[PDB]
Amino acid sequence: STIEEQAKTFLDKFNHEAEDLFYQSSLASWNYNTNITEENVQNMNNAGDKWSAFLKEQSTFAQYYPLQEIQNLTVKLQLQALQQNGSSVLSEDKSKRLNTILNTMSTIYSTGKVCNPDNPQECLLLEPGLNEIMANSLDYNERLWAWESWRSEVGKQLRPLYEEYVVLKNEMARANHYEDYGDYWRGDYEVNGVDGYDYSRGQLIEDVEHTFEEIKPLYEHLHAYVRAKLMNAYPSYISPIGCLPAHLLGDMWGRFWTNLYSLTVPFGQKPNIDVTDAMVDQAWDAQRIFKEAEKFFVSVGLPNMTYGFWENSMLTDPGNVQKAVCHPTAWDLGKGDFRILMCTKVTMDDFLTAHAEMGAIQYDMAYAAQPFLLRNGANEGFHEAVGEIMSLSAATPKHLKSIGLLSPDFQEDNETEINFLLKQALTIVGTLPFTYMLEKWRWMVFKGEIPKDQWMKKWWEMKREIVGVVEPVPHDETYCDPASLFHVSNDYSFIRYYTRTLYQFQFQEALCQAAKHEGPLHKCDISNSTEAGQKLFNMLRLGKSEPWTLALENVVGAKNMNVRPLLNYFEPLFTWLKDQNKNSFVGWSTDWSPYAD
Amino acid sequence: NLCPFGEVFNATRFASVYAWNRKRISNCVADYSVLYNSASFSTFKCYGVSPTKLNDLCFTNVYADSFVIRGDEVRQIAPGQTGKIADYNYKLPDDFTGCVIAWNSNNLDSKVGGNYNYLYRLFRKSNLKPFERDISTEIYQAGSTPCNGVEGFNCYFPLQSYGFQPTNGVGYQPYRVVVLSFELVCG
Ligand SMILES: *[C@@H]1O[C@H](CO)[C@@H](O)[C@H](O)[C@H]1NC(C)=O
Ligand SMILES: *[C@@H]1O[C@H](CO)[C@@H](O)[C@H](O)[C@H]1NC(C)=O
Ligand SMILES: *[C@@H]1O[C@H](CO)[C@@H](O)[C@H](O)[C@H]1NC(C)=O
Ligand SMILES: *[C@@H]1O[C@H](CO)[C@@H](O)[C@H](O)[C@H]1NC(C)=O
Ligand SMILES: *[C@@H]1O[C@H](CO)[C@@H](O)[C@H](O)[C@H]1NC(C)=O
Ligand SMILES: *[C@@H]1O[C@H](CO)[C@@H](O)[C@H](O)[C@H]1NC(C)=O
Ligand SMILES: [Zn+2]
Repeated sequence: STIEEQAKTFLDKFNHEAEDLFYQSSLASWNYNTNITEENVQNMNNAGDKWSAFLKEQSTFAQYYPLQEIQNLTVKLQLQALQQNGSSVLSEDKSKRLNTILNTMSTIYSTGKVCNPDNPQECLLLEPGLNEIMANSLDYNERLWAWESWRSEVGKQLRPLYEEYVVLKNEMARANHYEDYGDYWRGDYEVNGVDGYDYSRGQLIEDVEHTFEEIKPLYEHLHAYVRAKLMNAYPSYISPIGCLPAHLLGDMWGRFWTNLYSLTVPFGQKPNIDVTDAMVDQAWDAQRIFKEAEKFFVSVGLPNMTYGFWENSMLTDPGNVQKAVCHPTAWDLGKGDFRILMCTKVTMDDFLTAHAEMGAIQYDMAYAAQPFLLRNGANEGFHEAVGEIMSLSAATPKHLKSIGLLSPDFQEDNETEINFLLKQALTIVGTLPFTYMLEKWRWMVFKGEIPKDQWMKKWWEMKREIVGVVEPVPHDETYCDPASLFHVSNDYSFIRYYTRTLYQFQFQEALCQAAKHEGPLHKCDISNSTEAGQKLFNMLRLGKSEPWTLALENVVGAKNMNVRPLLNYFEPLFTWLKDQNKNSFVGWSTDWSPYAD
Repeated sequence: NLCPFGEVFNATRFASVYAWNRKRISNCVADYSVLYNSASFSTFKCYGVSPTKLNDLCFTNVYADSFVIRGDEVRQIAPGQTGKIADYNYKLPDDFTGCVIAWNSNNLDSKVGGNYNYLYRLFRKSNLKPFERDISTEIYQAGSTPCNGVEGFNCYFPLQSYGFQPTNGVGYQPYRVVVLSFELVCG
C-alpha cells in the first residue's frame, strides 16, 4: 500500500461522511437565518460544533499522511486543506472566547439600535431604514446623524471586542504557522508545488499596489466630477479641493457610489438607464426578477435552477412574523441542494444583485462532480467574479431592451453610453479605493504596524488619502468605525471584493471574443452565445483542482491579475471625464476638514 | 394465479443495498403490462428481452431483488458501469437477461432531519462477483497496521449509511429499485 493509495481511501471516507455533516450544519444555519430564535441559534451552534469537532479528528489523522510522496495533484491539495490545524490550537475556552465574541458580533449588528432624540420610542436598526436614509435623503443634518449615531452608539461598543479579536486571532500566528491574520486570508491565493505558476502570498500585495496606481487616474476624475455635482446640491458644506464627506456617499459607509446616480446623472433628459422607475411601472415582483434571471442563464446553456432552489429559497422579505438576515447570500448546502437567500426589493440594484447570486449558484452547480474540498472555486475572487461577469452583461443597454424595461425605442446615443458607463463606474470604480483602504488598514493591524493608541485615527488619514473621503466629526480611539461594516464584524475577507473586479473584466473580454462581438466591451451581451457559455462551464467545473493562475490562463491569456481590461471598458468614460473636469481641480487635499471651521 | 408482484413493489419497507432482499416468484401468471404501463417509474431498462415479447413468454423461475440506492447511483445498476455500488454492493452479470425498475422514494424514504437507516458497503478488498451478496462487517485494513477489529488509523468501518433529507437534490434523493431476472411462469 503506497502512501498515496492510503491517502485516497482516507479521503474517500472523508467525502462521504463530511458531506452529510456539512449539509446538516448548513441546514440549521439556514434555519437560524430564516427564523431568528434563541432555539434556532443554539441548533446552529450544537450542530456547527459537531462539524468543527469532526474536522479536528480528521485533521489530526490527515497529518499522519505526509504531504510528500503523493503525486496526483488533487490529492496534495485535498490533504493540505484537511491538514491545516485550524482554530483548534487555541486552548479550549480560549477558542470559546473567540466563538462568543464573534457570536456577539452577529448579534450586535442585528440588535444595533440607534434611537431618535425627538421621539424616544422611535429607535431604528441597520434595517433597510437607516440605509434608506443614506440612500435617498438630501439633508446634510439627517445623513450625519445616522452616520454618527451608529458608530457613536454601536461602534465604540465593538472597539474592545474587536481589540481582542485581533489579539486572540493573531494568537494563531506561528501556531497555524502563518505570520499575521492578513497572511491567512492571503493564503487563499497561494498556489505551491506548480512550476512556473507558484504564486506566493506576498505577490498579492505588490500586484494590488501596482494595478491600483493605474486605477487612480480614472478614480480621481470621478471623484472630481462627483464633487462638482455635490457642491451644487450641497452649497457651503463641500470645498472644491477637500475630501468628500462619507455620509453623502450612497451607503452608511460609502462602499458603492451607485446610489448617487440620480444626483450625478450626466445628461438626464435621455431615457433613464436606472430602470427601477420602470420596474415599478412594469410591476415586477421578486419572483419575476429571479425568473428573468433564471431565464438569462438557461439562454446561455445552464439548465434551470433545481426545483429545490425555487421550493426552498427565500427571495422575499418574511414580514413581521419572521425575522431573518436580509443580506444577499448565495447559499450552497451540498447534497444536491442549492438555495438563494436575499430579501429582495423592486430596485435595479436588487435586479442586478440577483443575477450575480444566481451566477454564483450555477458556479456552485457546475463543479458538483468534484471531491468535497475542491468544490469552492479556485480562489475567493472567482466565486465573487463569476456572478458579476454576468451582471455587467445584465445592465448593458442592449440586454435591457430584451428584458422589457427600456422601451422599444433604444436611443443608442453617444450620451446614453456615458449615462450607462457612469452608473457602472459608480458601482464598480468607486468601491475599489474603499476596498484597498479597508483591507490595507486591516492587514496592517494584524502585522501590528498601528498600535491601538494610533488606531482609528490612522484609519481616517488613510481614508482621506487613498479614497479621498473625510470624516464629518473627529473620532477618538474609543470610536470603532471600521467595525461598522458587516464584512469586518463577521471576520470575512474584503479584498476578495477587488480581485473579482479586475477579474470580471478579464473574462468578459474573452467571452465577447468567443461570441465574436463587433465593437467595444460595453456593447457585449453574453446572451444567446452558446459558445461563450460553454467556455465558462468548461472552467467553472475545475473548481480548485487546477490552480487559479492556471485556470485564468486557459480562459484569458493572462496568468495573473491585469487591470488592462477594466481600463478598456471605461476608456470612453475616462476620456470624456477628462474633458469635462478641465477647469475643476482633479485631486484632493489631505488636510481639509468639514469640522476645522 | 396473480403473481405476487404487488407486495414487492408496494412494500412498506425496502432492504438496504448491501443486503438486497430476493423474493422467489414462481408458478403464477404475471401481467408485466402493469409494470411497463404504470407511468410511475423513472427507469425501466430491460436488457435482455423486450417487455412486449415476455408478456406471453413462459419462464422457469422468477426472483425479485429489491434495494434502495441513490439516484446518482441508479446508473450503476447496469451491466458494466463500475462505480462504488456495482463494485462493492450489487453487480449484474454483463450477460444479464432481465429488467431494472426504479422510482423516486423521496416521499417515503426521506424524513426531516435525515434517515440514516440505509447502508452501503464503501470498502471491499476484492470486487464483487455477479449476484454475490456480501455482508462482512470487518474493518477494511487500508495500510500496514492490523485493525484487530476496531476503528483506527487506516482502519475504517467498511459500512457507511446513506443520508436522506427531503430537501436534497434529485441526484441525492433516495430511489427505490426492483431488479427482475429470468432463467432458462407465463402470462
Ligand atoms: C418558526 O420557528 C418555530 C420554531 O419553534 C417553528 O415552529 C416554525 O415552523 C418556524 N416558522 C417557519 C419555519 O416558518
Ligand atoms: C497542528 O499541526 C501539526 C502540524 O505538524 C500537527 O502535527 C498537529 O497534530 C496539529 N494539532 C492538532 C491536530 O491538534
Ligand atoms: C488521480 O487522477 C485524478 C486527478 O484529477 C484524481 O481525481 C483521481 O482521484 C486519481 N485517480 C486515481 C484513483 O488514481
Ligand atoms: C426550464 O425552466 C423554465 C421555467 O419556466 C421552463 O419553462 C422550461 O421549459 C425549462 N426548460 C427545460 C427543462 O429544458
Ligand atoms: C436572445 O434570443 C431570444 C430568442 O431568440 C430573444 O427573444 C432575445 O431578445 C435575444 N436576446 C438578445 C438579442 O439580447
Ligand atoms: C455627443 O456628441 C457630440 C457631437 O458629436 C460631441 O460634442 C460629444 O461627443 C457628445 N457630447 C456630450 C457628451 O456632451
Ligand atoms: Zn455583499
